Amino acid sequence: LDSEIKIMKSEVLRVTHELQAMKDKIK
Amino acid sequence: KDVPGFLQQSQNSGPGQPAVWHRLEELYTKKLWHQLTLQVLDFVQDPCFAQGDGLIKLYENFISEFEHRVNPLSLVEIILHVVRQMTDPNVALTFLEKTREKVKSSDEAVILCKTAIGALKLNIGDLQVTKETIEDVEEMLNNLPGVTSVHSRFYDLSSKYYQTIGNHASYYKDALRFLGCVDIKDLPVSEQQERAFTLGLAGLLGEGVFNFGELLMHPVLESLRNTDRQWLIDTLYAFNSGNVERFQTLKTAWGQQPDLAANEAQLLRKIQLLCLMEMTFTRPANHRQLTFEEIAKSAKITVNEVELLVMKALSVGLVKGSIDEVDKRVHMTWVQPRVLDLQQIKGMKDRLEFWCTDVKSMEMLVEHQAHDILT
Amino acid sequence: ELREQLKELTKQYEKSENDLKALQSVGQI
Amino acid sequence: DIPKGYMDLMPFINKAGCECLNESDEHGFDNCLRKDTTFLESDCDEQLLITVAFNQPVKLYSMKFQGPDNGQGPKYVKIFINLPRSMDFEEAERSEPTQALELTEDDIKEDGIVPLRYVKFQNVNSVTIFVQSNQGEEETTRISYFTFIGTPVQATNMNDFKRVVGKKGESH
Amino acid sequence: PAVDTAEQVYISSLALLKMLKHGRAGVPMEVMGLMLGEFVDDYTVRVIDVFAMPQSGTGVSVEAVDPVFQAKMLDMLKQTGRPEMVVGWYHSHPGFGCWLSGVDINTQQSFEALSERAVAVVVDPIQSVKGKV
Amino acid sequence: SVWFLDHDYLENMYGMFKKVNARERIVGWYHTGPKLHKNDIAINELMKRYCPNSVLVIIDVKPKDLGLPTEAYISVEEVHDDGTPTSKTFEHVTSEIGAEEAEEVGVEHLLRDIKDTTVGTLSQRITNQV
Amino acid sequence: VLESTMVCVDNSEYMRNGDFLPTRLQAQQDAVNIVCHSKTRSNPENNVGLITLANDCEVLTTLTPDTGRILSKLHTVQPKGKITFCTGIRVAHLALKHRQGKNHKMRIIAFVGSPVEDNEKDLVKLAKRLKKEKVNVDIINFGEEEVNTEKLTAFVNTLNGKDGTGSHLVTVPPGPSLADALISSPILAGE
Ligand SMILES: [Zn+2]
Repeated sequence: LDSEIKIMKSEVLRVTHELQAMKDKIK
Repeated sequence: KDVPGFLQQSQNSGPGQPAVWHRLEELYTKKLWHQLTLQVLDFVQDPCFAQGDGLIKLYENFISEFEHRVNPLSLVEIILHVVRQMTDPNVALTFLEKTREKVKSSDEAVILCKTAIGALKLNIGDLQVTKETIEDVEEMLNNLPGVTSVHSRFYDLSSKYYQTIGNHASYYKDALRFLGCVDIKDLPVSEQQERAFTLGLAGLLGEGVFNFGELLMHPVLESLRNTDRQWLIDTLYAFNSGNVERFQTLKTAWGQQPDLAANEAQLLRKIQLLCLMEMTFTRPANHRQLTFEEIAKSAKITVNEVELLVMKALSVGLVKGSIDEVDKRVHMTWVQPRVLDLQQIKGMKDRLEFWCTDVKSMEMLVEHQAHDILT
Repeated sequence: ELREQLKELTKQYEKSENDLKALQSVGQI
Repeated sequence: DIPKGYMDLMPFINKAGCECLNESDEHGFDNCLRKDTTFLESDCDEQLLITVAFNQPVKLYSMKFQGPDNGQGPKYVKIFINLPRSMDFEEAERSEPTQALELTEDDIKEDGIVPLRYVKFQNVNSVTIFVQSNQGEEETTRISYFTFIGTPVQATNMNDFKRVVGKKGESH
Repeated sequence: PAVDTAEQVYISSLALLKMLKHGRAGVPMEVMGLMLGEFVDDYTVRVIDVFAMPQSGTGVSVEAVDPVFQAKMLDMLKQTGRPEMVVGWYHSHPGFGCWLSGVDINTQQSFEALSERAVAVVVDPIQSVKGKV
Repeated sequence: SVWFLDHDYLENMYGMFKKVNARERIVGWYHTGPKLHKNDIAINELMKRYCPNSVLVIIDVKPKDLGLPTEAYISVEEVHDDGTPTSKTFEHVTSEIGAEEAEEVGVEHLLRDIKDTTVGTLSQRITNQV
Repeated sequence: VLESTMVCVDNSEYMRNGDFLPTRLQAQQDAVNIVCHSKTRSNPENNVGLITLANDCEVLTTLTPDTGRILSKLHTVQPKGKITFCTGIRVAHLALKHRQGKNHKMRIIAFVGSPVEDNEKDLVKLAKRLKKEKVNVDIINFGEEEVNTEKLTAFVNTLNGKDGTGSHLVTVPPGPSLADALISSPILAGE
């Protein structure tokens, strides 16, 4: 449970930031 | 779970680590998952685990319960310490396959493990697969950023393979590379001496090793100056500065090693070639014409095969030029550059000094006589 | 989702930046 | 005091960039900019490094960098201009100054104005003033007032670029 | 007031080389850029550096200045050691002479309105055969 | 070993020059110091992020009268053949000065005042030999 | 407050320890996340950087206001080598020196989870330099307390001088993840 929740935290945060940045750049 | 119980049991059950088992169990209980790796290496390097299944049990229990997270290279190092005293030369390969599967992220670790598999496989035979392992590990090793402790083990494996296969020249190359990769003061004096001997014999017996410099100047070979075997250094010096006279004087010594006795003829041809090369290098271009009588008074051969000596010298690519045997002379126009000594570099410095004096003299003359037409 | 998303977005960004690159190429005669 | 044509460079100082290294938190940088007897204190050593930034490049004619008259006053004032990066009290001791003033009690007094080499200060955006020694020798230095007298250089304030004539479609 | 017939636009070596390179790096399209410099007093305009501007389709006009680009690069130049002004704009005329035509006057009017001393430099990189700039 | 080469500035500035001209990608770095420094290897490691083949050109501002002002280096780590302990050090790469025609037109004009005739006058040739 | 902070991360191989669940790596990850978001929650214009004290220091993100990129480049930090506290703190000082808005007070929040193989004299000298240069160091001391907490205490006391509340030293005894203490700590309590 803890490992999966940590993975979800990392995914959500980092991936969302990366998508936002790269979407802004491609825009 | 069970590791705590095993640790408290081995506190006194198993040998050694009387009071150090205490701190080891303390470290695990603290779940530092490290610094216990350091002490583990420090201990398994102790003079107590060379024939004991206790270390195999140690592996099973806590390495199974602990390998999930450790410095993969350090994990592989302790796995090597485990394997070295497990004598199933058919199950050791399976074990090393298993540990490679375990460690998938450290390119360093996988290279080290494949070197270990090669070491055991070659210890048991299967040279045709050991060579493949060497090749692929080298291909995967010239892809990391630079040099690491993995390189030492790889070049050690390659050197051992080349010694078993008898390719002396390749062994010489690989052994020098390994002595470079690994520190020297770390090694014990005995290992330094053994490696120096092996490198020396490999260089002396070689199908292309003529640059014995880089070894006469190594701190490695600074393990035989006063040892009973100063002989090898003396012979190596003679080889570097081909001294067939000194070689035949030391003929009393290299006979002791059977292999050199076996390959006498190759040895003499190589020393002869080095003698010619040294002559040509020493002589300046003004009178670099070498006479057959000069060669014969040098490396001891009568003048009807000096032609063949110069033939082989030119063929091997060591000395360029031509032979004009109507007047019995050899025009050497080139020489295989080699590694010199400090005295030879001082000789070159003196010659540069003279050359500079000449250049400056002509410089001043021209500038003084053309003073009115220099823009 | 991340693998495909970032793969396609890398494709798209590379294509866009290469379009900018091409926008500064002069033809020949 | 103020020769006609030159004006005090207060209004062109923006707090976005002003700073003063090695200052005692009790007495801040706002003290030196009131004309009242509110001072600035040195924190650790008998040294100080002020830095002032201007919105538009300015020309500096004179400086009014004065302190009390109790032995706690600036002695050696090294002035650098237009520094790309905030410097340290180790570079301030070797860097060649654009000016190397050595203040005296006359300048320190409330009626003292120190004139600089005008030419070297014809375009100033940032000024760093290193007080290296105190008037006598005091572990703490104190500055009572500091303001520059000069003229502003006419500014080509980009981001004001706009169509002053024509349509919005002409290319060439 | 008047502009004396001794005024000189001292174009530095770096500025000249950048201008010629950017001209023959975009011929036969036109190219534009700014000229960071310094208005010394009334007879001098020192062009210390030049400043390429991305090609933006609309030839070289007021809309071709790209305020975000110029502002951000001016800040970056400021912090790398170029706290300089913007004294005018250069724009190449690829092979058809060194003068102005309509949009150039409009743009230069914009620059003058910003600050009424900004020069406008025109370089013909095709006619700039080696030995004559 | 304490230095602050600013990679954010590097990236932004390279973005702007990529917009200006695109057929030019980061190919290393330069520093105007007459000799190398200890930091140089670390700085090269930093710049290797943006170009694996990094070329450090030590452009000597001071005008010497005998040699080119550029000396170029590239980082190499490899097991030495002679067995001497290996460390990350620089290796020389031949350097030259050359120019596009768009820059020859400029250098020629700037140097026309103190130019040397592009023809062999006997005095000039004797000067060349001296 | 208008302040610029330089989060120093110890990526030493000692971060492999699991004495701070799940591992010290993720403990530091969470700590940095929380501290960066708190600095943002302060007056937003304030800025946060990122340094790593590997075998030799390295700078991950020069001062930028958007914490997303700091966190993104933090996620890939991996355990390698040992720590160099003095070099790290001086490089952080250089990073502060190159700060766009000079108003921002200089702070350095350093996670010191490793034995600091430095000398007390050097540490006090560096503390004196930072004290003169107006730098406030907040040390998160978690790990080899007895080995180095003495040197860190001397460092922070020198920084504080006699009333220099700017520099702080929070020692976290082994326990839960390395955030609960931080969310209520003098360095962050005011923030
Ligand atoms: Zn036009």
